[PDB]
Amino acid sequence: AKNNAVAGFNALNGVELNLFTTDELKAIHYATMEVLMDPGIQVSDPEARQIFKENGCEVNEKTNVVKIPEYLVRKALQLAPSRFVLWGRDKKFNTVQECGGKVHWTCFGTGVKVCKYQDGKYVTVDSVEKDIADIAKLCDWAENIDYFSLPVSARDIAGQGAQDVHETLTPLANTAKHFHHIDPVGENVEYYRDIVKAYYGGDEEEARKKPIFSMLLCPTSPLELSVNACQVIIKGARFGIPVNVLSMAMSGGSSPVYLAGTLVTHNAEVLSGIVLAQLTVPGAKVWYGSSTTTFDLKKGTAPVGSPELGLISAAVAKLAQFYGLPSYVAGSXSDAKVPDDQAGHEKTMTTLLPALAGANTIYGAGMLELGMTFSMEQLVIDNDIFSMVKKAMQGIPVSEETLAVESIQKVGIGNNFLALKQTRQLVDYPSNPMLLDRHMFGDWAAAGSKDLATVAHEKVEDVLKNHQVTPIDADIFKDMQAIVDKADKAFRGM
Amino acid sequence: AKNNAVAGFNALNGVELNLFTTDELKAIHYATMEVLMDPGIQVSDPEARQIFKENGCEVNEKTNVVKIPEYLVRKALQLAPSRFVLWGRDKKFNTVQECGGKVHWTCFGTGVKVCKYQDGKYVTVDSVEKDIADIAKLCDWAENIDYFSLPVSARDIAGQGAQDVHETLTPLANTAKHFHHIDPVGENVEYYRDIVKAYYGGDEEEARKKPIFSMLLCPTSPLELSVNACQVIIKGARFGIPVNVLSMAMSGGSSPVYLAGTLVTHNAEVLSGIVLAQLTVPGAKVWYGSSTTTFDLKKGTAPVGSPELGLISAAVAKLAQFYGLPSYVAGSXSDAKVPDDQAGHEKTMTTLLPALAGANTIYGAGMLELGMTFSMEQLVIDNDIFSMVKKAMQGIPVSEETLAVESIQKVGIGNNFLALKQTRQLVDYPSNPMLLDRHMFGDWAAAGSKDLATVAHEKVEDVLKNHQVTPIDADIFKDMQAIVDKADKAFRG
Amino acid sequence: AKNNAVAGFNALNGVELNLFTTDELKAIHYATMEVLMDPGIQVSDPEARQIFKENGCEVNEKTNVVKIPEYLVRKALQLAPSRFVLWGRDKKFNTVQECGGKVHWTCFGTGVKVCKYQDGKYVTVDSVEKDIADIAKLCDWAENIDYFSLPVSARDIAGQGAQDVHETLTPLANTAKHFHHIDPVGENVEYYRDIVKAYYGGDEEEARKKPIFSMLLCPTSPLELSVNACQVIIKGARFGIPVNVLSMAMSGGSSPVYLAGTLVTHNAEVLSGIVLAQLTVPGAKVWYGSSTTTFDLKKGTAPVGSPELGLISAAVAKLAQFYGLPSYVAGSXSDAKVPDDQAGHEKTMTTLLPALAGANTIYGAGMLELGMTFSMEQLVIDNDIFSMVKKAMQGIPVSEETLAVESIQKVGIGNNFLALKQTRQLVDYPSNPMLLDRHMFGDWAAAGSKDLATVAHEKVEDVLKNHQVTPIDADIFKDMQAIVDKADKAFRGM
Amino acid sequence: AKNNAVAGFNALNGVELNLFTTDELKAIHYATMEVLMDPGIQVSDPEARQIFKENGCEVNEKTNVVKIPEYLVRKALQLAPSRFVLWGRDKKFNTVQECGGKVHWTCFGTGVKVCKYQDGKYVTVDSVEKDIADIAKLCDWAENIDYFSLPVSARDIAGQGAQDVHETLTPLANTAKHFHHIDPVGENVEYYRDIVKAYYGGDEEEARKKPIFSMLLCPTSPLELSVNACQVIIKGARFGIPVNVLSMAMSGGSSPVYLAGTLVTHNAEVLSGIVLAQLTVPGAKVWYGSSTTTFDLKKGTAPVGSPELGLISAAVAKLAQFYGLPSYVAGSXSDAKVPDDQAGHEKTMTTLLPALAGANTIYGAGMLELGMTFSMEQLVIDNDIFSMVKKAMQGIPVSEETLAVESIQKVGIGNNFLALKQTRQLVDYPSNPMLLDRHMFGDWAAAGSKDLATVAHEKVEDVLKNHQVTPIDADIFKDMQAIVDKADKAFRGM
Ligand code: NA
Ligand code: NA
Ligand code: NA
Ligand code: NA
Repeated sequence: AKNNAVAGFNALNGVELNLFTTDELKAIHYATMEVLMDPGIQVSDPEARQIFKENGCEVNEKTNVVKIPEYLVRKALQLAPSRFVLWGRDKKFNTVQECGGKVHWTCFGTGVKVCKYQDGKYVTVDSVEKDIADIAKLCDWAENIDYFSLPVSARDIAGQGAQDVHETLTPLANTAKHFHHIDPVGENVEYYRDIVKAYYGGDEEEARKKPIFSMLLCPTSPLELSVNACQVIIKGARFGIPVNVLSMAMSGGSSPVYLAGTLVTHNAEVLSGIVLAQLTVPGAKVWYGSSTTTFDLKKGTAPVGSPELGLISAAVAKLAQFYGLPSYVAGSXSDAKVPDDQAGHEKTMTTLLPALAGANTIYGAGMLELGMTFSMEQLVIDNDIFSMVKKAMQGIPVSEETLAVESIQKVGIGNNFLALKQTRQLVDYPSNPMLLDRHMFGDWAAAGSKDLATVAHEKVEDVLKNHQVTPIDADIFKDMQAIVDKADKAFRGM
Repeated sequence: AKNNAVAGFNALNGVELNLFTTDELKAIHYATMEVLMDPGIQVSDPEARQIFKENGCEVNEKTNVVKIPEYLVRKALQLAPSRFVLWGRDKKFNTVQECGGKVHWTCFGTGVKVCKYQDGKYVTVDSVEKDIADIAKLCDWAENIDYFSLPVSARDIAGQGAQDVHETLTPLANTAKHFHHIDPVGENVEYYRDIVKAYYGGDEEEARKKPIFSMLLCPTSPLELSVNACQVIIKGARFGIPVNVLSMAMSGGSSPVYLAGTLVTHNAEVLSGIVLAQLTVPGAKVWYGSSTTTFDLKKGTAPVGSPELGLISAAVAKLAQFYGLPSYVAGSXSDAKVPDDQAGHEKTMTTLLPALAGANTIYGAGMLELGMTFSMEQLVIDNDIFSMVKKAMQGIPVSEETLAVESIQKVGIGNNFLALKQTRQLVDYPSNPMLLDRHMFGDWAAAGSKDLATVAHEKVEDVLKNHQVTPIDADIFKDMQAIVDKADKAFRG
Repeated sequence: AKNNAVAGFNALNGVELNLFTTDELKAIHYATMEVLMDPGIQVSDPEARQIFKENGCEVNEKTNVVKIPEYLVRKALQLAPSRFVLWGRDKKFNTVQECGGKVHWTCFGTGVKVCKYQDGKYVTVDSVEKDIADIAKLCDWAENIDYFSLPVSARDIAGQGAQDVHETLTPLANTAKHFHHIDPVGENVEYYRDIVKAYYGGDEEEARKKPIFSMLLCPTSPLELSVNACQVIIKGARFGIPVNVLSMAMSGGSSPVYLAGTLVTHNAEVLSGIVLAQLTVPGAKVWYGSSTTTFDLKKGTAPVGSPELGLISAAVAKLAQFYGLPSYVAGSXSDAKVPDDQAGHEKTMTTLLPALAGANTIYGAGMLELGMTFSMEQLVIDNDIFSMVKKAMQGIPVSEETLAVESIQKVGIGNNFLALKQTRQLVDYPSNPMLLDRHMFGDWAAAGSKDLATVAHEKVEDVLKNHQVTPIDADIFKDMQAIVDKADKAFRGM
Repeated sequence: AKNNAVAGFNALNGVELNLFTTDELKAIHYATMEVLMDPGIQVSDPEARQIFKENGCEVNEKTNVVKIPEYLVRKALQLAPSRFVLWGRDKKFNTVQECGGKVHWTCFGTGVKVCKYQDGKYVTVDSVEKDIADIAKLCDWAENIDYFSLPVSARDIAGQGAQDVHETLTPLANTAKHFHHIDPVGENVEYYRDIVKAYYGGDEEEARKKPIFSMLLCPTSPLELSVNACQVIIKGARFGIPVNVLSMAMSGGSSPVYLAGTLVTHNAEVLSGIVLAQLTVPGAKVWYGSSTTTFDLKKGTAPVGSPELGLISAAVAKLAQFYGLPSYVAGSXSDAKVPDDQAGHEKTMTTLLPALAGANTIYGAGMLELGMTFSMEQLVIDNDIFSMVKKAMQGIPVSEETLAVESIQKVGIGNNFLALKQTRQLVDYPSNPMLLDRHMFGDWAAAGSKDLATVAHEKVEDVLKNHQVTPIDADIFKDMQAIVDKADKAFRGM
């Protein structure tokens, strides 16, 4: 009869992308342990220095330099959890961050401009808190955007109050998905904590168990931890708020031209932050992240739509998998000023390498202009791209059924599979893009001979006009607004 | 002192892309050997059927179905060369096609329309032998295009002369790079042989030794070998011209919806061709090719800029490496009607996968509109994209030098590497795109706020107006031109 | 949201069992190649010797010793197909034999006695043609019995006609499954070809395309190919009949005591048979088979229900996979004289090793008494055993779905999965034995306190009395039956 | 000359069985860690909750639910010893339990009924303290039974005294092999400690250095730790008594139908016990154990002679080897009510998988009726089966010697190996079962046509009548018997 008994079989599910051998991973590690001991790392916050000192680090109090011994890096790595869950106000949006290759996406964060349509053209203008609400609504709709990362700055609130706290409630209000704050303020973490506690009716345990808010911080390249960064880490750990320690080194600028050497600088900085985190509160939820890229000597810019950004982010994901931590890297980025042929290429180049490598969170969707501008058109374009990427990540599934010899035989020479029952059952198996155009020249011309950007634009308009976002309870929202008012007051009363 | 003695070290040069385990490759293989025996393959050319029969295949002379035993597949694979060199008129354009991961690129082939600027916009018009000449010049300039593949059809010669023979001399004349004929005619292969024989001053040995010409043929899916195809294979092997057996199956159409099954249909078709080739002339140069894709039931078309094409082309390179043969697959393709955001995406999606997998030749550069139109703008864009893919393929080189600890220590905390000597020696190390814009908004606007398409268009212009292509010797050209005329004369008969 | 994107993932489907490293496989091989050149093999059939000589073998005509060079062994292996299909009269019984781990089972063959209940107990008596007809019917029912191998000898025909030809038509008439003749007679192969040709209305092409008959032969240990063995090979290749070159070596008797040495003897013998085949007709369907076992120096018998037999068969399956050929090995065998506790153990020991190893066909089902007797009871029992083995061969399928963390969480602490919808959907997922009793003492005693043996017996009766077999066309049969009568007359004509 | 210089050669000693890739193991791990945090584990004992809380666990005192952070699992796994020795009164019975593949067997534990021969037939009757003594004497004789595990309950002591304490001295007295108590009482652990201390004449150090006693506890599925379990873990750790954290989950009942999901449940449960142990006393000797099985909805029982049981037990060994701990799993089990064809099969099915997988201890020998009954016949039978399993585990040793080409060449074509000197020297190499019958029909019938069951019954009678057990020193036994009396006296006064 047809067999239904197969001895042990070796299989490959998806697509494997390799950049290192264990030997090489260790080489990078040793080099990092070497850097951590000399020069070491400049920890500007005194409270952080005391944490390091207490636990074994040598601390030069006049130069603020800390030398982290390898055993503390080991201890930290054994304390950090291998996974944690990001919650949304809508449980269906909960996103998992786990060591391994489960890839997820989030939008770029955080620009100072927005790419919008004025009088028959796309004009890049300064962003305002209002823009955040709109983008939050769009991302709430975009399926492939697992959670929300502060897209643009509420520049209009600058100097007027606690802008960072405004950048907390606006997002939480305009989307039910998890919120990741790219621009947190160390001294104001208590407000973020209070906002979330307010959402959960004053129940801090609830807030800790179902965190709807997390934050990011960047070590200062090369080899420094600013006062703000140290406080974000320490307060994140103590309040139970997921903290993303993301690097921002620059090859040929703040780190070696070579990528391996750059990863070393990145590794030293990120590990220092994670160590501080675990030393403050053992078991603190943390990300091993990066947006480190290459500096373009010949242009005077730090291109982030280049193959180097893709390779570096992919490498960082491999390093996080090597260390047992969840990763958060830059991807789906571009240096193009408009949603053109360039944006498409770069977005795909910088997203595919990190995705195939297994980055747990790839951020950059919707970004344009080397991380300066945010485009709603590019956001929906990128979202559709991730759908194509997820299909590719399916690789080739090999099984008696997928080989389908009987089908090939039933059809026979010179026929077609259109009528076949198996075929009609797999009607939804192939990739089905939302915006990408797969029509004959005719149908496309008759539709207006529109390009992707314009098609995307029409999509944005529809979403913003007809998408419903799960609103926060009328009363709870007031409790939350109260915290923002309190923050603005404290800010203005100097 | 500084170390200068390290024990055995395991390294990864480049970026490795894996899609199969050996057990899965075998499973696919068995499925194919199963299909080759039942239903088997329908060979239309009687000469080919005789070749197959003479060697052991069962040939039903009424249905024309040929059943190929597995031992013949093995014999064919033991005969086919693992590598061969493609020659251009200019030795500097020589390209190797070898089993493994050495990647190369070639333009698409062959469209019927051309996307060109008209009265303020890009208008897609039908192709002519003149268009071929222009593209050949553009590609002759594009560094990441190793050899030239027939881009568009010389439609203006249809029913007026031997179109295929015109499509042979025009390319050879307009570019010093090797030429790959996508639309050869079985009966006219001798014209081609002579064209080349002429180029080498009437020396056939030199033509065989330094082939500047090669052909492509497609088995008819599912499981068929048309008369034209068998003849291209037979004469190709007999004349010493590399033949590319490239599949054109369609998931949901001529092969199962599942990619694995599709790969089986493909494997059966391509191998049957390769078997014929080796049976004809043991040692004939051949390519394990593919442009197989999926059928969008929902859009009534066959998207070729999809993640599916990329996967298929990637898997075929792996099957090729598994069978010990050079590969030629679709890649750097798109379904967009214009060089927009969509084009850039699909071009990269379909090129990155086959490239990282190690496809020896990825073709599709310059193509748009599901393989209907060719675009010089997209072509130069693609060319720039390939430069970026090549940087990506460099991966992360790990060595004491690249780890650069001493540099990190010398620069120290809070400083920068700008003035570092090592940094200045590596000024050309980073990727440096030709078209892609890496400037800030200021400088970009100050340049007219141009998108990639226009920037590219301007490049096309500059190239077509100034690039110098090494021309064939006047005398020699007459000899070749003669064969074309002779062939056209015959056509009118 | 819930993840739906995973980077390359290494998986293990089923259970893998390993016995050798590539270095050890090669070691066995070199040993084999050395033995084939010295002392070589005694080919008693002059026609086969000729075939060998013509292709390059040194043949000593006065001793019949043929030394086979390694390049011929290589040539044969490259010529032999990696797979082929065994057809039944009922296409639904078709069975694939392919290099790899696709396992299948067939009954034992061929005994000279039958274990059956007489008057209050089991009595083992010599077999008769009628026994074959009943065992064929039984096996037609048993699902895990892919095809049918000549169970016992039609001993009552001895001395009256062509017993081997009777042994062909009876099986084919009593089951619609493919028939594997274990006692073919080199000289009568033409009769078998004709029976099958008759079944297909005189179409030899159809007979070659849909083989319902295949045969087995044994090299003579140590290192000999008898005339009968050579003729079965030569004619099978020439008539398009799948031939099983199966060894019957014996550790301590016809090969070294060590199992490696034994595999070397087995290897030389089996490969010589395969070479002959491919040299006779390139591409001839052949099996790499074995029923080689160890001799019990202490008991003066050849135990076939021992771990040694299980190990040998498993190793042979690995050697077959190593050489790229389908395997046919002894398994599910016992040395017990009755279907008892010993039976169950030995049957399981000797079937599990070869199954996990990946043997393409495991024969031995129904056998007892060291290969002398066939038991219908033990046959239905073995069939049930094969179901449990098929379940075990599933191993642990690891996927997000099978890990079911949500189910565990939804059910929570101190509760059960009985009402969970997922649970009721998998009502047929667990193993469900046909005979093995899983009832509480109460229900068991209430059913008669019957042991597996008698429960098995009751099943036999039921199947024999009610199972329906697809009959052969009355007229086609007549034509086949005629071939038998013809052979019987020629036989008597001495 | 003959070679005696061979470069690096890769070899395989034994039979390797594989079920998981490292990725799959990790996947089972993450799922388990996720479950240890939500829903977490219900620890009923208040002393245990304190132990957890003190070390960083979130403990909900109202629900008694403990959430174990991944860093504590890691810590416990780093503290637990990779190996430890089980002592017997006779140093020769000392059994090592070490992370890896060194397999050992022990009898089942613990039934409520015994399967014996009354008046012409086998009758299943309730057990008594005397039955423990007998079975202990039988297991003392069985060589493949490394140590003794409380086989049946001393029911005749129920309600009239400290049953468990009687179930301690009796075993120790009736066998000189290590004793594993399957049903220890948390509150009476001090009694066991004193009994052992008594054996070593008051030297508590010796008792700790040469443990002749160890115990087992079962987490309550799903996700629960009873007061008794916790006390066993804690006292065991503090007194220096090896503790076996053994799961008893059940697919489709207290855990998901899928095997993977069931493993997760098992993991969460067992690891919680191990964490408790290490936190109580770092370095405490423990086992990663299991007897988790499937539930047959179609039969209303939890079959333990199923392929599922074998798979689960084998998986638990692989997981243990992954975590670096010694394993103790169920195997050599059957659902049959009598020692018949079924018993033999299941026993082998469920012992071979874990054995080939490397379980450090497989318990179940002598058991019948889904874990309800203990059969001395099935015990000696199982013990013999293990001897066959041990031979199978030899796999194929490949060396110039075992390949024995010179031997093959010496004997030559068509000859015999019996007379060969090498063969005579290897007469004890082949498997030599004690009960399994390998005689030709004649000799067997002459011996009575006895099946394995009856043959076993005879060996039982012979052992029980003639086997000698090294007795405990008369004086020492007095002190020991005293503790038991003191325990009983205590039981009565309440
Ligand atoms: Na796959
Ligand atoms: Na590298
Ligand atoms: Na598995
Ligand atoms: Na071995």
